[PDB]
Amino acid sequence: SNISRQAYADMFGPTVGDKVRLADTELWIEVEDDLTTYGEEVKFGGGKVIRDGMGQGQMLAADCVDLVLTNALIVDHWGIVKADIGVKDGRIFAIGKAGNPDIQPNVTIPIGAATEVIAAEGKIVTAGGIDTHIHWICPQQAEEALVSGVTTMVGGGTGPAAGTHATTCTPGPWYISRMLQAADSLPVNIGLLGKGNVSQPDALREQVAAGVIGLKIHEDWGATPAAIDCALTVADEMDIQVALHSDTLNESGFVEDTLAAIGGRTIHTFHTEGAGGGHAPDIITACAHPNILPSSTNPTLPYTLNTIDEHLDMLFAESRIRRETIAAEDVLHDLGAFSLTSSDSQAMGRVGEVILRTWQVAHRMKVQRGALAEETGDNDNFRVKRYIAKYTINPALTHGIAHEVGSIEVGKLADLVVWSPAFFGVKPATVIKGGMIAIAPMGDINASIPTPQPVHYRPMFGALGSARHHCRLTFLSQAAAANGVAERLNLRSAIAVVKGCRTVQKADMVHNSLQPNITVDAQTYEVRVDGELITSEPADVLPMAQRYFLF
Amino acid sequence: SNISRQAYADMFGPTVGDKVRLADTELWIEVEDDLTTYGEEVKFGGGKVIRDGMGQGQMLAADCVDLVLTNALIVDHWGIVKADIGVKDGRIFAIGKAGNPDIQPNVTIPIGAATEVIAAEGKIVTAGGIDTHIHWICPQQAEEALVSGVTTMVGGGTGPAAGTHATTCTPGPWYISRMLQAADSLPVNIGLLGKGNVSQPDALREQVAAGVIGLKIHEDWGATPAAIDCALTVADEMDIQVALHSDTLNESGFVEDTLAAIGGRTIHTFHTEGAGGGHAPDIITACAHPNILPSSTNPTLPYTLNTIDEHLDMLFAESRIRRETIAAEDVLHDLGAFSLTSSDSQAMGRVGEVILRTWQVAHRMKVQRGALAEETGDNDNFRVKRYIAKYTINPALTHGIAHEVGSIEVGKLADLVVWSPAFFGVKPATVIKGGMIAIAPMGDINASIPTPQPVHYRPMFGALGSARHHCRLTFLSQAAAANGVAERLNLRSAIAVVKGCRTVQKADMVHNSLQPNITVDAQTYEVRVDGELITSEPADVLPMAQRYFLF
Amino acid sequence: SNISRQAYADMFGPTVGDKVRLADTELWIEVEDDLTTYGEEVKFGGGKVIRDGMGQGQMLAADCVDLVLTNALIVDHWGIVKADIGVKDGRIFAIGKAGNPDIQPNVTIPIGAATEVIAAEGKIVTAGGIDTHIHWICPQQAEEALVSGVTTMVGGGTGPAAGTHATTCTPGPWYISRMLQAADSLPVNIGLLGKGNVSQPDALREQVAAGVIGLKIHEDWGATPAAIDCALTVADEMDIQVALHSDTLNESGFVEDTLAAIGGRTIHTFHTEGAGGGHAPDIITACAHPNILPSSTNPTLPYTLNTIDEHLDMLFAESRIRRETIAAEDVLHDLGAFSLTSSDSQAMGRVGEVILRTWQVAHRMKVQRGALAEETGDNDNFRVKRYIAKYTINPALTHGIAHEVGSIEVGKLADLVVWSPAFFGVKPATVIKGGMIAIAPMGDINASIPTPQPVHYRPMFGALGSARHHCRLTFLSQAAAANGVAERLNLRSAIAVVKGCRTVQKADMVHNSLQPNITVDAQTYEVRVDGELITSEPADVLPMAQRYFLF
Amino acid sequence: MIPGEYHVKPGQIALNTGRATCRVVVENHGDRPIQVGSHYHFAEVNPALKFDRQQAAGYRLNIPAGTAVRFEPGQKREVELVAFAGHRAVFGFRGEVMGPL
Amino acid sequence: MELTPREKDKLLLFTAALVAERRLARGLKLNYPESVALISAFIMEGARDGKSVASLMEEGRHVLTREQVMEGVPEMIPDIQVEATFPDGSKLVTVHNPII
Amino acid sequence: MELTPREKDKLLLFTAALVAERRLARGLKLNYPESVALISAFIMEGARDGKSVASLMEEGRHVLTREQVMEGVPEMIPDIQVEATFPDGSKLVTVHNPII
Ligand code: NI
Ligand code: NI
Ligand code: NI
Ligand code: NI
Ligand code: NI
Ligand code: NI
Repeated sequence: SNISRQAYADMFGPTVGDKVRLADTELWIEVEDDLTTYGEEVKFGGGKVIRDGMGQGQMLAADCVDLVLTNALIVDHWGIVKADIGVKDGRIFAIGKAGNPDIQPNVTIPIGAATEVIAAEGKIVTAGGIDTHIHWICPQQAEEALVSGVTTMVGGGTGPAAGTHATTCTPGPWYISRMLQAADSLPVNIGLLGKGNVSQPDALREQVAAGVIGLKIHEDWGATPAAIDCALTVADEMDIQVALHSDTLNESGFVEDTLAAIGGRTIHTFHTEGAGGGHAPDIITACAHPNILPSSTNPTLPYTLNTIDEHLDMLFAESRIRRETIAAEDVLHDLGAFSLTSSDSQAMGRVGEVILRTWQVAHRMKVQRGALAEETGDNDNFRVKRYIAKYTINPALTHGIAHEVGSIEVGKLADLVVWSPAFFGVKPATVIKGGMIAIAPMGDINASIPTPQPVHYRPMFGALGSARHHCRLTFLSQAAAANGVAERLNLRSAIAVVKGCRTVQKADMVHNSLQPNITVDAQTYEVRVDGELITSEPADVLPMAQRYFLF
Repeated sequence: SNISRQAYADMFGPTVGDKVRLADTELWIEVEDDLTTYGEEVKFGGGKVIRDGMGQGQMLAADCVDLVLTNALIVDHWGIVKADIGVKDGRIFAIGKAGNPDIQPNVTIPIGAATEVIAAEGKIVTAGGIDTHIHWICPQQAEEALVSGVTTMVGGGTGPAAGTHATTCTPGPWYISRMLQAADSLPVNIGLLGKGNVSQPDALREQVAAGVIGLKIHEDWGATPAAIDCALTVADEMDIQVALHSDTLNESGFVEDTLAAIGGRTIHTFHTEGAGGGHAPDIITACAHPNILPSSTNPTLPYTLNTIDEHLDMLFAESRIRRETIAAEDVLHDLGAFSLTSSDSQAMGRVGEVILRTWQVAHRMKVQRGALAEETGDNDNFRVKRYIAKYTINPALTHGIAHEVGSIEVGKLADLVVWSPAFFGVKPATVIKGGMIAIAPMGDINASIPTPQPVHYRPMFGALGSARHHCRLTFLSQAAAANGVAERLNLRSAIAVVKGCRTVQKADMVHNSLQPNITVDAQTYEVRVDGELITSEPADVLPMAQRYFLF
Repeated sequence: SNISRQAYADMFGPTVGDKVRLADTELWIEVEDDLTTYGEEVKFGGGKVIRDGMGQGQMLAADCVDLVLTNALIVDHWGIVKADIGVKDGRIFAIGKAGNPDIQPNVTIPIGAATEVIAAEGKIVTAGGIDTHIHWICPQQAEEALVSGVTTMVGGGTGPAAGTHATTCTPGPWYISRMLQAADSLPVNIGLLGKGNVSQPDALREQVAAGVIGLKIHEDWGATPAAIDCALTVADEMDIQVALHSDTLNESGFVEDTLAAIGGRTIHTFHTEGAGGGHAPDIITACAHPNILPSSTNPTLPYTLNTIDEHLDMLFAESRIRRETIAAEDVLHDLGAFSLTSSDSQAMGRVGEVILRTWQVAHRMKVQRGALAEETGDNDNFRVKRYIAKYTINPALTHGIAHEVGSIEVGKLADLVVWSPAFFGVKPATVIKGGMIAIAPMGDINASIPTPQPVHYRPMFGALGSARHHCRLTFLSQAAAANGVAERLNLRSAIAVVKGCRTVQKADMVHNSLQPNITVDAQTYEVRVDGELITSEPADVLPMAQRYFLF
Repeated sequence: MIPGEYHVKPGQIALNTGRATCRVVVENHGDRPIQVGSHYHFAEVNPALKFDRQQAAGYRLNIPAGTAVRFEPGQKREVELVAFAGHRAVFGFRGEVMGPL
Repeated sequence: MELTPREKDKLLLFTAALVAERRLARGLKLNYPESVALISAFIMEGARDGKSVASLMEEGRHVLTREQVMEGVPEMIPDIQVEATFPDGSKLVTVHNPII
Repeated sequence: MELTPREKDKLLLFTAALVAERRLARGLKLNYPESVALISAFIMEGARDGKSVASLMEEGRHVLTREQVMEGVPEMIPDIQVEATFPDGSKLVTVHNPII
């Protein structure tokens, strides 16, 4: 028959042409495509479609998916589309049209007796976030990050020890082994970074062979040209990534000297703006180079009225904390000069605010600069794709794990986050790890239904014992995998190997490959791109803040 | 010498002829027998009986029990008796007289150096409850149920997913495997139900072979005659049970059509009254058949003043929620026409109120109808045996696990619940799983004694890691057991196989085998048995409620 | 150059000659020695010493330590010294001078790329405490004890069962096996005690062969001469320790009879003062014998104004609770007649107050009696060494585990506790188990730094799954180890065997070997040593109390 | 009464005693500030600092361990250096020695 | 604050007593948990004030009367015990038959 | 409400401050945990009101004085830090030497 567009949106979620506001921001997304056949949408419930002989077929488990997310509005780097998502063996099987081929047309995701259903109509589904700047100061950070929508955590540490408070380093084989073992207990994918500050290659090779997927060079252990060169040489031979927190003191040289030591080799620069560490006051100029993958830590995102005040006492400090570079950073993100966002957990960063802050920056940039040159249509679709890429696919590419996670594409691990539009980026409706729900809001356990108060995040079956091990990944270096580290340490979780860390360059960062001709005035700290001044205004009030949090 | 009866009751608990009030209800139990020899009761403590050469003998571990519950008042389907309970190798060894044969007479439960003691004088001991209607919406349900006195949970689900919110189904081999693995982490015995709604037998056989001990047929997946017939055929060949939530919409036929599809084969009908689902408005007539094992879910138990109001908004609804059938249900339970009680956890049922509500119904029925025709003596002993059977032995028989759990009989798993009479059915004093205390009320951890405030339920050693695995059971189908599923999934808990699910009939339900000639008026919804109207009055106030709970 | 002593103390902690107040007590310690080379102290941070080529060398993991605690003020039985502590393979590697031999002098603890750092300047570091009187009433006791600074717990129990409420006994092979399995889940080292009350040797040998490292003789199971003799005979042949709670009732004989039954064989007497159990009213005279290792439980430590009142109702009682012996006990500890302190957890003792109460007694004794005869200098160094030995090395020696734990000496397990001086003995800054931080105060998980409120103790990586197993020890008897109990029960933690329990005597107790000629007046209960009356005054206010606790 | 208070005895501590020292005038010719740590091989500091690098060979700053000296742009000052000890083998920094001396 | 597990556990007791306190204020007859919580919290504050164990054992029997609680409640509470940090350390207070 | 772990953690801080608040009201000299809890909760409410970080850093030093706390307490608290959701997001407030 016929149905009005409003009633349709209420029943199956929005379709082509409809717009949706992201939380309480000024960002609006427009459905670009819908993979359904109007009248053949699958809906679950009493008297609904997914029932024997109807939307559910007669196929054996091998010929149908284990889980189907129905009528989902996908927001990913490649598109904002309406479709059904099929999950099989813990991985993304297909994005298409679900149902039973016996009676329905265009079915690409077969639903059978072995299929569970998650009703996603009216919800936005995204890939799980990836935070590559974790300080393993405490294990509680994993739950905090998972609840925020982050499913992969890369970093280093051994607990609340001085070395870890300051740097993302898991020093040596013993601590590396202990932390790989502890990782089986956490509900997120994990990869470790070792201490890269040494001028003897073998001391680095040992760490890589022990299990680290990268080496952190931090100024607290000495970010000298000699150490930098040594770490990059080993990284080049073992296919692992190097993360850098440069010499803020300009002790061994200036930024140009560090860049010279790097010598065109691939490297991930942490908090490239500088407040979180780096050559004072021009480490930000690194985003102009093709071999530099630049990220920001979150406390400076976005520039607000209280920013400078808190940062100064949080931290010579006046040379590290600069209003000029802090304001420019937001714009550089908007232009695609900075490609990643991360936390820097409990070491000048907030572990549960990587996603939230990325969207606040997008909001503030839309409000101040308007539409991007790339925008098409009367929506913010391109800006949304540019920003979601900063905490999903780009971090995955930078660390060589994009073959496993980072986006909603077939064959990748099914790490998905379901969001109600009113709470997008703030409080997820469901967080799925490897095909199982791992954490979600849950009401009264004794209630007649799952919705009565109090509703708060509680661990689900995907976070329990052996089910957890089967739904999470521990990333290892190719050398560790070959040496049988997993068998030796008796690791219980699924294992994944990193690869392609040396070949990624700025041009590979999705929607964020700009290499601006940027300069920083040594005296005034003013940032200029092509001679023009880059700056912005501090926000007095931000979305995704006081309307959602109890404290 | 001689001792007065009151002083005796105060020291060793009540004996033959004494009566005890169950919590704050009007139900009174009378001790029917006492297995002791007056003067030879075993008591533990300074200068007491259980000491070397006295109440404790010289035998080796193999010749004595590991645990003895002294002076327990047993309340079970077979009797209300005073006795000592011996536990050995995690199972019930004997119900008799404990002590040392070297100096004491009639000792049947030898106490030696290897024997631990739980003082049960003044306490009521019962078997652990069995809830066969669990929706695995969240893992927190297990602790809630355990604290209430339920030690075995049968149901299906994968977490907070739409399919599970509505049905007790763990769809397919993948989710079944994942949930069997997750089960090792929970402190209760667990058996899973698969999705039985399919018209292709092989899709069902796969699920049974994967590990499910039953198949749930739910209307949301299509409770059609074809699907029903298919599930029963597979159940008949694989010795597993089928649970049914029929076609409320009368879409494929009426209740008589569903009954015709069943064709005399054994089946467990969920929420047989109808409010929780089923042919509107006469699914309740199923309790008249010999092959139907009928149970009730708990929100309708018992009929109170607020019942209809909450149910209507909790839920065409006016055809499902009927005052007539809701009032009749309480009476049908009192007559033994309905044989089981269950929750329907977080899907129109309260996981921590299966036991509590069963006793509230008994109370309300005594108050309204008086003594049962079967009662003997001036006590409520028979009504108590009839009702305790509804959540212990009957659910065990219905699902083929009565050889392992369900009652206090020798050889069965030692899942026991100790209750102080004032808190019977509300808040247990100790919950024992497989011979070890798994959860119990515990005061200040730093206190000089375990009793100072605040006292609240906390997990004990029986709920920890490997001790837990040794004290809980994961039930498998005979096919899964033979296929080596436990070894393949590397399950750590003890394994038990279900059997005898096809041969149980209404006549086998302990104290609840009535097959009434019951009718339901299609227009008025009035329930009549032999032409007489069955009804009851709604309670304004119930026992086991505001006197015990903080909220 | 030169630096003033105050600025030096502020930067690297105090040095030789400086004094530090312990918490809010009147006890002052003076640094006796400093193992550094002034100007070569290692400090971690931006622009500091521990950096590549500087304080950090080029050696491979095998040639450097995994962890270094810098500038620690060690307080142990052997000295109060300033030094760097090196930890390798989970054990204490060296106490000396850390750094890089390439550029620094006198380096004994090499720091390399594989080295993590804990900044201990301004902190006091001690060995982890050892509580040998644990009633395993609930598993929550482990966290409570760990947070207080206790890392090894020896005791017995099966949970909240009558036998365990009263005695530290894990009865028989079944419960022993179950508890050894449960132990893998707890973050503290654990050893179990079996029920020693039997007159048949084989019933005891079975328990030892099952895994217990000792046998508890408790009056509730019959502390008769026959049982005592039997337990000691088995202890003598299997190299395990016996703990005694004697016959308070004087039923089988008086204290001299029990002593006669012991016959000069080694034995640990629990709560030797008597309030917690023992021959009324002279069990305290046992501290005069060479084969008796005497300990106190903590509720009577120290004697305060509310002591008698609470004890009387906490508990013929008037013969057990005596002001005379309670007052004398504090003095006997000060003189070294009593050698250990313990809790008697939740059975007339506080699990989180063993350390705290030991220091309160020391404070009260200094205030009342002044300097000890052994004191040298204007400090309380000797009294501090005498008291710290009561809950560290002495309990380790008494139970045959001093080869693994008990003090900060090379080769021993790295169980260390870091304390800020203002909170010494009350609230630790970091608790390290086997080389990894297991629990520590932790602020807001989402904060930009780890210090924002609320700050409360939270489990760290050393308390998680497999990392925990690698950092804790389960103590077994030599027989259990040989019988393959660990392999049979599939225990995951590191295993250690007890030895030398039969050869320790009062003369071996560090700084607490006094054998006084003590007498107790049968009528007045007055305690006299060499005819002189031993007594003290009750405190109205104590340090380490209301200034630190919220409740 | 102040919980955990120190009672530091008055006086001073002599640092790096018995070791060769030398004074060097250093001038920052760069446009950005430079800060040098106590144990950094002075001869390999940031190239913008102009001084007799030959004299600073095998030396570090004679200042309390862990502290540093800052040089604002254009700043000129005399610093005291103290010789490295141990094996006197330098590895790291700008990679100029990478061996003994 | 560096709150230990026991301090946090007592926060639970305090909050339970806040619930009871407001209900007594409304004029309701308290139930079992509310009664235990209210009297227990009273004792803890007593210890914070520096009252002796002996005094609290007596004062605790005068917080609630039989007419302020539901039927059967007094008999469900033969005694109430709680520990708190007194000026002289942790002490156990036992109030026998607190409600009459 | 969908309370995240951090929101629930702050509920603990709030409740600890309720304890302190009632004790200060009775006229007691606050101890270490009570003092930290009281000042911390004051700041969180300040942020809810929309006050700036700069203002709270100052106001926080005037919540408790040396005469309202036990001896040694001011020296045990060199600074107090807490984060809360300001109108412009989460910000850290550090109050140096809050008690004088
Ligand atoms: Ni950094
Ligand atoms: Ni960082
Ligand atoms: Ni149903
Ligand atoms: Ni249901
Ligand atoms: Ni004892
Ligand atoms: Ni004891």
